Amino acid sequence: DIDTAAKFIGAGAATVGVAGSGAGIGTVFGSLIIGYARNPSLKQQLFSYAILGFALSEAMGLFCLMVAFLILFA
Amino acid sequence: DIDTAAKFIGAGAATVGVAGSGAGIGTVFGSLIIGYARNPSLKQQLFSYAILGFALSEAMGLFCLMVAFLILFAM
Amino acid sequence: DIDTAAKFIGAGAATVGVAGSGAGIGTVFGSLIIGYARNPSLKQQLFSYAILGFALSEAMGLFCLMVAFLILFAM
Amino acid sequence: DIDTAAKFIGAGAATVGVAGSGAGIGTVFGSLIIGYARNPSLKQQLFSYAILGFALSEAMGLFCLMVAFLILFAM
Amino acid sequence: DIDTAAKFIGAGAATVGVAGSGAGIGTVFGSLIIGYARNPSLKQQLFSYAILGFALSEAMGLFCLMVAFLILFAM
Amino acid sequence: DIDTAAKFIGAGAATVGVAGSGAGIGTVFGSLIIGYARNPSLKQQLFSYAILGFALSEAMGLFCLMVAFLILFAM
Amino acid sequence: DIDTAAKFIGAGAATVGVAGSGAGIGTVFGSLIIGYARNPSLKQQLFSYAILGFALSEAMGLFCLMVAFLILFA
Amino acid sequence: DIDTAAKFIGAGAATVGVAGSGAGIGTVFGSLIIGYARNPSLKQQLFSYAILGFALSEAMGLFCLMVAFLILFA
Amino acid sequence: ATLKDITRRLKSIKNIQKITKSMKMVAAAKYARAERELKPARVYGVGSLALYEKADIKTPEDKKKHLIIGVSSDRGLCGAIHSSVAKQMKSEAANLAAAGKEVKIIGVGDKIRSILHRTHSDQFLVTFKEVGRRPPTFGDASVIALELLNSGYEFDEGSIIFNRFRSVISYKTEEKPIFSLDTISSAESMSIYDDIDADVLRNYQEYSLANIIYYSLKESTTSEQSARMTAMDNASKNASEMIDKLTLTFNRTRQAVITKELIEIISGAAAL
Amino acid sequence: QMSFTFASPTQVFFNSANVRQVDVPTQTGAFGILAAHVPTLQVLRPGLVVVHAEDGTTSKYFVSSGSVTVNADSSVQLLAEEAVTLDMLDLGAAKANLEKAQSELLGAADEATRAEIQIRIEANEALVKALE
Amino acid sequence: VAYWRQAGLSYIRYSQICAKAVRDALKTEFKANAMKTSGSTIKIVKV
Repeated sequence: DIDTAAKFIGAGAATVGVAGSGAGIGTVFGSLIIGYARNPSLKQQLFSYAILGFALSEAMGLFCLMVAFLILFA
Repeated sequence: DIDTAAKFIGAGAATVGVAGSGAGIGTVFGSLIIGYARNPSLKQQLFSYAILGFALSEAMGLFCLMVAFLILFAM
Repeated sequence: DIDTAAKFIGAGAATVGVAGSGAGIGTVFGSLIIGYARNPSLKQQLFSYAILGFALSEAMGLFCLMVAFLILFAM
Repeated sequence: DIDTAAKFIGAGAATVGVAGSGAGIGTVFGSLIIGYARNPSLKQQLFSYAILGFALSEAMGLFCLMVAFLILFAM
Repeated sequence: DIDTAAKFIGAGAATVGVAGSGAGIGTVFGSLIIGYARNPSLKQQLFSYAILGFALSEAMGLFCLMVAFLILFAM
Repeated sequence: DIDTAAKFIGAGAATVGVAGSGAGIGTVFGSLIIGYARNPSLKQQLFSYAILGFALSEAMGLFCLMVAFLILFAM
Repeated sequence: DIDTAAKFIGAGAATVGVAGSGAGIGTVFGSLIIGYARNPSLKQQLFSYAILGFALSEAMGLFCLMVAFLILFA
Repeated sequence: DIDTAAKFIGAGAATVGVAGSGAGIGTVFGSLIIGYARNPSLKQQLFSYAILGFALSEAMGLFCLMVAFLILFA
Repeated sequence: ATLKDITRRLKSIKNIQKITKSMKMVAAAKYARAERELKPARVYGVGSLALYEKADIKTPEDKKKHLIIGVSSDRGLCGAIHSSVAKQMKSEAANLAAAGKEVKIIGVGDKIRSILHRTHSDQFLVTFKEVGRRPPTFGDASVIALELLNSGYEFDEGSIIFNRFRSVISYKTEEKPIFSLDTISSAESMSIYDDIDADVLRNYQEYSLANIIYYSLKESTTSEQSARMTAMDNASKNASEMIDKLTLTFNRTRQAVITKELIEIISGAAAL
Repeated sequence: QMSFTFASPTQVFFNSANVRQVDVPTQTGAFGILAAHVPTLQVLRPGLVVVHAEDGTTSKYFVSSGSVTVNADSSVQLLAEEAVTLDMLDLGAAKANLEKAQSELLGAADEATRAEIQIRIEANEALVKALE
Repeated sequence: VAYWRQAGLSYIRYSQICAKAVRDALKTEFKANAMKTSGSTIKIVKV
């Protein structure tokens, strides 16, 4: 089943896109740390924005994960 | 056959193009936090800029999604 | 034929080079927010530079999207 | 028996996604260092956010390695 | 021919090196915005340095495309 | 025997995961430089945080190297 | 030939290591712009440092490219 | 032999790991410029830290390069 | 002189002596207050000048639109103090024109405006009064700085002239310079100061201006009160001396009048 | 080490003192100062200065505004127009004033009036945060 | 740049308002003496 081997390699290649999400979450929470050390009064809204950014940048990696899964199972 | 096999491999390699979009959204929504922390009296305009940048990065990740789906279904 | 397989895999790989631009655009529009929050008055020149940088990064991401299309369709 | 030579390719490609976490941890801890140097008395909350960000990026790193281990040892 | 199938793979994987050039140009024109917002008096010299950096990043971008084509067309 | 080939390819493609650790160390030791330029009287603690972060980044760099070695022959 | 068709794969895979040099020159020149916008009265030392950093990033990129060429033509 | 083809493929695709060293050296030498512009009195310790950082990034760059050459000669 | 004439003179001069003594004691109390109120304000003001002495902030000879501030009260009995700064102003206020440089003038206190009017009425851009009737307060210096900034004369190099309170016995007319943002943002002595915009310096200057004006207000008030003490005491001594002299004259005239009355009485008695 | 000079027009808290750290709120962003901090010329904002003296001691003062000047030789000058130790402040009245300012912001006829009311709101918000 | 520099104020007005807030938020017994030593007795004569 060359198609099985191709599916395996396809999932392996398509799951590399989680690197973008990892780097994105790193940047978001580094920015949160700095922007909080610069203005602790705005802690609530800074955390709200950091959570929003995490949600989106993690979605952009969960998309790659779902693509890898459906390749492995379609 | 290797036709559909290579189709799967190529689609799975092209889909990686959203790594860039993920990193870009991370940077945009981090700079938003910093800029808001410096001057929270122009929050609305900052959020407008953040949405603009997020859209302009998600679009050129949608480009690699376009190529992935093209190779996946069409050729 | 492997040739069609080669076309598919090559286009898939070449559409991995759009990630760099996808992140460069986010960097540009994060710096835009930071600059605008740090000095909102010269906002119009901030757009001038932001649009220039967006154009110059998207251009050299499409420099590789075109190679992907070229490999996929022509040789 | 090609699969015995395709699981390896898939896993050695899936492991490539830990580079993103390697960059994210560096960014978060550099930002922790800067934020600390600026405002040394918030050490505790700064470190709390730093470890939160470290956890939330090594999450992605370990997801990549989990896919890698799924490919080889568990199909 | 296998080479008539491996040259496409080589090019579609070598062109992936313009991602770094895209990210570098993004960083250059983000730093230009920030530095200008800080010190608007030096607009001209700031732009000079920005365009210099832009040139020296798309230099590597074009080397990567050069290799991609050389593998694709010349040898 | 393509299981004396997929092993090598997977090892080479898993060692690429050290790029992220390189970038992470770069960012950590840039943040240390900036922070120490701000408060020179915190050097001994800024360096503590920098070493913690560098250890945490080479951790995943070595995760990638050990996956590569496990695949290569210790598989 | 399989070997002449794998030399191409090796070179076109070992050349994508120049993305690092691209990004690391972008960062050094962005930092030069920032650190000159802050302290313009220097310039002479900042450009010296920026050229040095560019030289090192260029060295890394050209090392990747020479590995590509020593895979192709050897 | 196909094992040699795989040698070229693997030991070329392992040289991409110098991209991380490129980016990291760029970051270190940009942070050095910014720090020196901010506090030019510390020119000697900012540099004693910059060289340490560059050596560390070359650590990973060389690890990747050495693994590549090891695969070429495994 | 006639007995009644010197009688009236004695009564009036005695009244002057008493009123001057009362006001001298009042001024002594107000000085006792000003010295305490100045112990901390001296620290505050001298701190607000630390930057411009740890940084070689030079004068950019090119810039010409100068500005002079002279501080003094509106009350007059103090005397010498005003005559000092006025003179000090004139001198400098002249030399600046001797280089083609323009010069505006702010007058804090009525007396400065009064003294300089005849020859500088064209240069006063704003003037302030009701100083000295109360102990100066930082709100006063903030108001003076607001009026110096709002009134769109963007001075390029200023000077404040006051009577620094040296000690109870004497003062000294000093003049502290004032720099505008241009002279600060373009000084190669300030490439070290970090994380400063060109707007941070704007706020910093718009604050240090009030700092220096308030410093001058406090110094001038203390020195003025001390000089008022001394002058009122001197006037009291003069009144005492002249009272002695005129009382001796009055005794002589009283004896003369008594003798005249006696001789007239005896002459009339003989002629009766 | 550091040499601190914290002053107000009325009184002087520290005068050429010697502390270990000073956390100050400034317009660009709150920061802490140690021995060899990089020189700066910030201008404060209504906030909470916190001084750690050479010992483990730590005292707090609410500063309405002013200017902090970190000099090259580790000489810190912190001038505030109205610096008050944190006890002398009435939290209930600060809350009431914050509510009044919040209500009045809506009737912002002239831009200058809006800015004045917003500055009052910001100062009272700083008071409320410090006192709670 | 702050919202009160777009509106066209100066740091003196800003700091006046901030100090007035910090002052009229004082405990009543302090406020009596705080109001003293915090007035503005000057009047401006317009040339």
